[PDB]
Amino acid sequence: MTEYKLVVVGADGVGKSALTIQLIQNHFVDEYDPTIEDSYRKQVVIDGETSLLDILDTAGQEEYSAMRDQYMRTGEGFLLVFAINNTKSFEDIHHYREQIKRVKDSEDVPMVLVGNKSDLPSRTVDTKQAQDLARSYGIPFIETSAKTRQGVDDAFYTLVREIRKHKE
Amino acid sequence: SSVPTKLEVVAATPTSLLISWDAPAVTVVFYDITYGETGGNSPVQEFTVPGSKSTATISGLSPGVDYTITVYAKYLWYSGYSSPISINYRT
Ligand SMILES: Nc1nc2c(ncn2[C@@H]2O[C@H](COP(=O)(O)OP(=O)(O)O)[C@@H](O)[C@H]2O)c(=O)[nH]1
Ligand SMILES: [Mg+2]
Ligand code: NA
Repeated sequence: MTEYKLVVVGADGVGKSALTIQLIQNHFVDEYDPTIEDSYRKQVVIDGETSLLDILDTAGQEEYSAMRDQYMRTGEGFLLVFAINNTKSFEDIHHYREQIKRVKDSEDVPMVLVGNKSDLPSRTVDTKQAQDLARSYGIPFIETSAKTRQGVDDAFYTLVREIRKHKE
Repeated sequence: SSVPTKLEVVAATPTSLLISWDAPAVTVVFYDITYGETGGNSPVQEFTVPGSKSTATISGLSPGVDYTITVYAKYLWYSGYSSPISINYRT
């Protein structure tokens, strides 16, 4: 059963933890308690393939270690998350794409642009802007809300499909 | 070290500065650079630099003015920012 190492990055408070909890959270006992802080495992079925998702969250600074810094760049695919009511968070997305590519020394890194908090009335970033940016990167753009669960699954599953397309 | 160190003006014109610092060990997605009159009468100006650089150009300053320049590192894999390092420079 294929594993997929997924990393969730973006500015403070855009909802990176919220989207991950909403994707994992159910009404069972949490099937895994990973001992690596801010990691999350969950099995799913995407397009038929029964897959295990190891999801690394952006950790708090109390979790810093040189090894964690190394481990995070081995992620196979990255969610670039911004909040649609937070302009700076969208304006800094390009830094995330640029530097992830740099630290992985790779020209094709599976990536999905994620615009979150789409339930909020205080929009400051236009859907068209995010679509245009995602186009220029040749990556998908998914609009999400961790509050209403809209697009949460589509975001992570699209990232898995992109990892697949990468490995052919 | 988790904080950028050794912030300095490397080169200057009467109205612009080329600043340099040393990167921290923690991986940086971008540096946040702010600059303003040391007094503080006016709001600070701010821009971002890619995490792979440790220099930047500040242009459009006023000559003979005391400026406070401040650098923050935004960690790539961790929430929040480094502590700031700052310097004063008089154009
Ligand atoms: N209305 C709304 N609030 C959200 C959404 N996602 C996160 N939040 C709230 O935004 C705040 C910060 O979210 P958090 O997941 O900690 O952001 P993180 O720092 O990126 O991990 C919390 O109060 C969340 O409850 C969303 O999609 N809609
Ligand atoms: Mg978080
Ligand atoms: Na430097």
